[PDB]
Formats: sequence, C-alpha cells, structure tokens
Amino acid sequence: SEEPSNVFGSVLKKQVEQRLEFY
Amino acid sequence: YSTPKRPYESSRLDAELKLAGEFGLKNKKEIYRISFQLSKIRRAARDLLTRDEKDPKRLFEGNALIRRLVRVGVLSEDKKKLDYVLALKVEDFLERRLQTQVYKLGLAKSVHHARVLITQRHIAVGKQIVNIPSFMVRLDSEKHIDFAPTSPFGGARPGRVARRNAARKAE
Amino acid sequence: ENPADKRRRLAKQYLENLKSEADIIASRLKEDVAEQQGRVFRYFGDKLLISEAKQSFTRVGENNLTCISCFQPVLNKYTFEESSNGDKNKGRLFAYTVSKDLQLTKYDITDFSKRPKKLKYAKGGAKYIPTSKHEYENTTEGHYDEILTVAASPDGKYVVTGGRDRKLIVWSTESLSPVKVIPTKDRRGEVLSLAFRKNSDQLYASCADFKIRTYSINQFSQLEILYGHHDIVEDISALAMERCVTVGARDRTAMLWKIPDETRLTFRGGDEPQKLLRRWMLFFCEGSIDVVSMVDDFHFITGSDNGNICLWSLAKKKPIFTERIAHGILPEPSFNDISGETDEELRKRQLQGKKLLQPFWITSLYAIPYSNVFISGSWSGSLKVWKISDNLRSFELLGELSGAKGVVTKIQVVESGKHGKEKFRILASIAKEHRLGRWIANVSGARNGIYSAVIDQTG
Amino acid sequence: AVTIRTRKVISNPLLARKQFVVDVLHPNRANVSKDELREKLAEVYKAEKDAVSVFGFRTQFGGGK
Amino acid sequence: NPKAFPLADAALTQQILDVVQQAANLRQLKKGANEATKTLNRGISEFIIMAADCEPIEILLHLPLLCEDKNVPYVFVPSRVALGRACGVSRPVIAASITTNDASAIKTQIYAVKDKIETLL
Amino acid sequence: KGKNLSFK
RNA sequence: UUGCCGUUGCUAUGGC
Repeated sequence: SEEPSNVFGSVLKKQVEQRLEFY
Repeated sequence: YSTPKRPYESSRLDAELKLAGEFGLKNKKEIYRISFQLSKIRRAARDLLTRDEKDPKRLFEGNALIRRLVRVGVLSEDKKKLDYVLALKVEDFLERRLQTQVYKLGLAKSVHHARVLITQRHIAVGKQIVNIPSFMVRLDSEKHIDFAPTSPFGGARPGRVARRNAARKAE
Repeated sequence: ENPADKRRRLAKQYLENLKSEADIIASRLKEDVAEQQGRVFRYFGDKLLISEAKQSFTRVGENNLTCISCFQPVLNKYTFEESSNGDKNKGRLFAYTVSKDLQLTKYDITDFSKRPKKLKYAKGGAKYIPTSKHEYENTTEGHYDEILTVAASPDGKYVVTGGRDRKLIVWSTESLSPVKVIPTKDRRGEVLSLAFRKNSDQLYASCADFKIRTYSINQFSQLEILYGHHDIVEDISALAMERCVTVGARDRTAMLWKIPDETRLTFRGGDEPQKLLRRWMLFFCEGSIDVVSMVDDFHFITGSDNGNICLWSLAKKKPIFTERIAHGILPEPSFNDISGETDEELRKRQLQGKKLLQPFWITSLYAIPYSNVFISGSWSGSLKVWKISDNLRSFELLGELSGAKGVVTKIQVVESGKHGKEKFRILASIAKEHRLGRWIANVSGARNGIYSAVIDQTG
Repeated sequence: AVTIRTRKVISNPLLARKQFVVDVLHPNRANVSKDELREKLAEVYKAEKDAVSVFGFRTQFGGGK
Repeated sequence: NPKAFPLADAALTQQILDVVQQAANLRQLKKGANEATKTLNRGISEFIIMAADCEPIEILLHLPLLCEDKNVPYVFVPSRVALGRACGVSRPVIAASITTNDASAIKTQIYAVKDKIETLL
Repeated sequence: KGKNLSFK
C-alpha cells in the first residue's frame, strides 16, 4: 500500500483477541 | 497389423523399447497395430491433401475424418485440419489406450498397476466392465472411467483373500 | 357389503357432493383426469393476489436449514380414499425440514392462518458413525454428517432423507422411527436432491458421484442407476410420469431421463455474451445450472449461476425463453474496505467500475405442477413469482414477496379450500449459508427459519 | 430386489396372445429361473401361469441384466 | 492501472475455473494463498489464479511479485466465491495454483489455458 | 406400454 | 415465531 492505514490492523488484532479468549 | 519395412534398425528397437516401457505394452505387436492404423489414416489424409481445395470429395471426407479424429480424442479441437492429422504420431493413440487413462486419472499408480486392474475386472466405463486394455476411450468416455460396482474397490464386498484372512483371524 | 358395493356407495356419495356443489359436473370430471394428459391445465396466475399475501417468517432452532418437504393428502377419484396414512391424519398437512445440524423435524401446516407447529424430531450425531469403515456396512440408523435433502412419500407413510453420510434413510411419518437404511455404496455417492414420482412410491436420487439412482420405497430396494452427466447432479424433479429431469451444474446440461425407453435427451443453454451485446448494439456468462423444476410433462425451467432463468421445451434443445439477472446484481463491495489506502479515489480504482459486480444465483426454483406460475428464490431478500404465457413461449414477473431474508434453500407450495376458490400457501426454507457449502459472505439480516406466506385467489 | 420390464407389447388376436421383450434386472444375483418369471408375469399380466411362455433369455456381459 | 491486473473477462474466466474444478478432482490443485506462496518457491506451479474482489485485495498482491520473478503466468478473476465452488471447498478461495505434472491427464487443457493466459499478460 | 414389478 | 440476545405489538422483524 502506497500509504497504508491502520483500519485493518485494528480489526485483525480484535480477531486475535477473540481467539485468545476462546483458548 | 503389418510388419515394418526394417524391423532391425537400432533406432527403431530403442523406439519400441521406450514406447513399451513408458506405456507398458506386452509386445511389439500392439505397437505395429497402432502404427498400421496411423499409416492408413495418414495415407488417407495425404490422398485428400492431393485433391484440389473446395473439391467436394476433399471437403466431405476430410471433414468426416477430422471430426472422427476429434471424437477419439487424438486431435485437439483447435487443430481441425488435415495437416494436423498428417502431423499425428503413435504416442497420441497410445495415450488414448485405457491403460494410460487409468494410470493418469489416479485410479492406478503405474501403467502395470493399471493393466492388472483393467484385466482384473475392477474398471468400468459407464455401465460396461472393460477387461480389454487396448480399449480406446473417447473424450466423453474419458470422464466416466470409474471402479466397477462389483469390484471390492468399486463398492462391493472384500475379495476372497480379504474375507478368508478376516475369518482366519476370527477363530 | 361387497367391496364393489362400497365403491358404488362412495361413488354415489361423491356424485351427490358434486350435485350439491352445482356442464359444470362434466367439466370437473375432465379436470379430475387432466393430470394423466401431459399438459398444463391450472391457469390461475392472474387470479393470484400477491399484494395482499399474508407473509410470515418463522424462526427455528436449527442452524442452516437445508431443505423442506411438504405433504398434501389428495382424494383419489379412482378408489375414493384420501392419501392420508390414517384416520387421525385426515386432512392434516405436514412439512418436513432438514438442516446441517443433523435434525429431521416435522411441522403441522394444516391451519394456514396459524404458523407451523412442531410435532416430532430426530437428531443424529457421532453415535451413528460406522465402525466397519466399509461402504456396504454403512447401515447405521441415524445420520452422523450433514443432511442435505428430504422428501415425503406421496402416500404419507414415509419420509426419506440423505446427506454427507452417503445414506438414504427412510423414516416413519408418525413417529420418525427408522425402518430402513440403504447405502449408496460409493465413496463419492453424495445425495444432492431427492424427487418422488407424483402419486407413486418411485424415488429418484441425484448423487454427486455423477449418477442418478431410482428407488421403490414400498419395496425398500434399489432399481436402476443412471449415467450420462459429466459433473455433479445437483437437482432432480419428478412428475406423475417417470421422465425425471436433472441438471449437471458445471456440466451445464439440463437432462431428461426416459426411464421406460432407457433413452435420454440432452439440453444445453449455449448462450455467449458477445453476440448478445452485439444484438443489443451487464451480461454474465452462464456459470452452472443449480436448480430445475418441471412446469409440465413437455416443459421445464432451470435456474443458473448467472442469475438466468431459462424455459425449456422437449422439442427444442436450446432454451425457448430466458430472463437474465432475474434476482439482480450483488451489492458492490465498499470502497473503504476494498483497499487500505486512505485516499478514497485510490480505493475506487480497485472497485474497477462495474466489472467486479456479479449476479445473484437462483438458489431455489419451484413450479406448481401443471400450472402457469412458478416461484424463484435467492438471498436477495424477496421471493419472486412468475407467470408463464398461455402459449408457454414466455413468462413474466407476477410480483414479489419481500418477507423472506436469507438464502432460500428450497421452496414448497400447498393449497387448500374448494376447487373454485383455492388459497395457496408458499413455504420456503431460509438459512444463513448456502446448502451445499459456506461460500456465501454473511448477508445482513439472514435468519435460519421457515418462511410462510398465504395467497388467495379473487376475480 | 429384482425388476422385470415388458417392452414392445404386440397384441395377437388370431393366435390369441401378447408378445413382448422381457428385461430382467437382477443386481447381486446370477439370474431368474424361467418358472419365477412365468408366475410373476402371470401375476402382472393377470393370466394363469400355464398360459405364460418365456424363452430366449440371455444375460448381459458383466451381469445384473 | 488497478492493482488487480490483468483481470480475465467473463469468457476467459470460464475455461480457467473448468481447469480448476477438474484439477481439484485429480489432486493437482493447491488451494489458497499460503499454498500459492508454497508452490511458487518450489517451482512446481503452472499458473496462479487470484480473486480480484479479495478483502483486502492487497492480501494477495505479493503473489504476482513471486510469480513473475519465477516467470510463472498469473491472472485475476472477479469473484472469489465462485472459485471455491470450482475448487470444491466449502469456503471462498482467494488464490489457487496448479501443480506441475507432465503425466497429468489434463496436460492439454492446462496448457491451453496457459497459452491464453500468457497472451493476456 | 408394458408393466413394471419387483420382488424380494 | 426464536439456540441465545433485542426491538416492536397485544403482532412483526434486528444482532451472534
């Protein structure tokens, strides 16, 4: 991405948080 | 079939060696049979080539020939011309032998495994169990090659040795 | 007292009823046997009142409802006995549903004003896996893998189901008790659609092993296996006669099977955009044929993965009529989501204009037998009702019902009331994911339940 | 199970009988004895067994029919 | 101009998925991005199919860099959701690769699409 | 047209 | 009318 944003990083981290709680 | 002009060329002998090994043919007789068919078909295409373009005979017979050659699967759809018929080689027909498709589709792991499976009545084309390895498969028939329903590998009960060993284990 | 006298009594009572109802008597008797003649005789599409239809969505507990089958008793003129299995079931309408949760459930739909009411159910699970690992030993009573299809016998005595366990289990209607399990005896013999021959015990099973099986439920035995399709056979439909139709999905061949003749007819769409755009001087190349229904013995309709609904006639190999993008085009993906570049215009170029836009596919498509109307289904959120022209050379959009929200896996229709005045109830199974797999992006608003709408005829 | 199907039914009044071709589908089995064919063709066509004749039966290669 | 480029038309996508859907039956198909990344480095891949509607599309734009460095043909197609249906897996697939085997029963079909793909590029 | 049947 | 969680009525549809 010529000028990346953090919008995806936020939700991707949130997905990890959901998995962390599950295990 | 017909014998070749010079069976004893070293290049020839290596040719049948490669062909038999890579296709698992029993003897040179199958190779000469296929070569005879190829010679006949190519001679017919040659004679048609000699005829003038737009000749009714050339058009009709050439069209029928190319359509048949497409149906057997040797000649690709995009190569529907008598020159490409003239360019055919025995390997294309030999690929179309049922052994090759049983091997290549994954039902068998080797040409010899394909041969034994075919002659063992484990292979079915549609409704018909084919035990003739030299069977020539068409494009439509290619996709219907499966294990015959009566086969243990095709949905039936285990073979004689399987149930015999299971029994001997039982007592 | 003799059985013939009983028939004389029933026939005499039947005539008295017709005389009470009433030329008109003669016409009705002809209509009673119109089914035997293979031609449409139910022209009631213009009479239907879609606008005033009472739409209703019933949620259920199951995840991902896969199919629904409805049973309607019919009075047999030929013996004057209703198709109800027992006296208690006189004039009781039953609907059976299957889902990916390994449940078979039956509901009572006799009261059209009221919602379906659950009666009994059966769950399958890991208890039913086969230990032998052999196809012919795969005779466990219950399902252990996804159930995909359900069909109710026309006699009302049995219901048959199949799915990713490679089984055909036939269940007793009253108690949902297992009476027989018939393995397909194939590694990839995956049941994809079941169709009962109307008013017969014959069953036709379309399996993903590229084959169709024929069954006789009254005998619990396999009859024949049908070949000719070059890919999975996703859908099958049957009518009073034996000429069941099927579709080959990626094979793109709607296929009619003449069982009596052992001969078979091939039908191919064969449409391509380039000429279609030229004759116009968004049209999507056809993807696969994922549903089929027989409007008539001599005609049938199909639904595809380019959103195209095609009308077919036995005489003509090519489609006689077609509707493109019947259910419309999918919503375009959001620009804030297509790319991570902050600049909006950069994100817009990734949308590539309208090239990425694709059409809805026809997940469900059901035609009432020997009528001029049929219903199409998708996840667009509305059931579309179409009417076939009197010449059966074209059809138009009668209207829509927007009550359903989610993927329409199956559609069923049941009617009630007197002959002249009939009110139609449409039942459609609604899920959150496509029946065959979970490819669908989660559509907003989807709910796993059974959609019900009541339609009446006036004028 | 075993299926039997009659095709090419021709009525013959002056010899007073019916002709047809019998196709017998017998999966997982060798074949059907002529007597069983006769008795059930009598059942279906609804004639006495003695009036039923069956002959010239050949199984297809590979079996089942 | 667009990152997902070149993108096959309605027609060329057609023969591609036909190769993909059959290739799955023959165990010649590796499905999904990491397998796509897998095959390129091992050099056992004929060509790679990518979904142009991928969320986000950049999750797979690394593959063309690998693909053309190894001189492997590649292409984009509109709908991921269709590819999984061809691929035979019950979930969407954003990337897929056909593995190398000159003994495959479909060498002519794969080479046919391959030739068209090269012309498209 | 002929007739159809099945046993056992 | 729902596995769970809401809204809307005295019934209909929103999230997982």
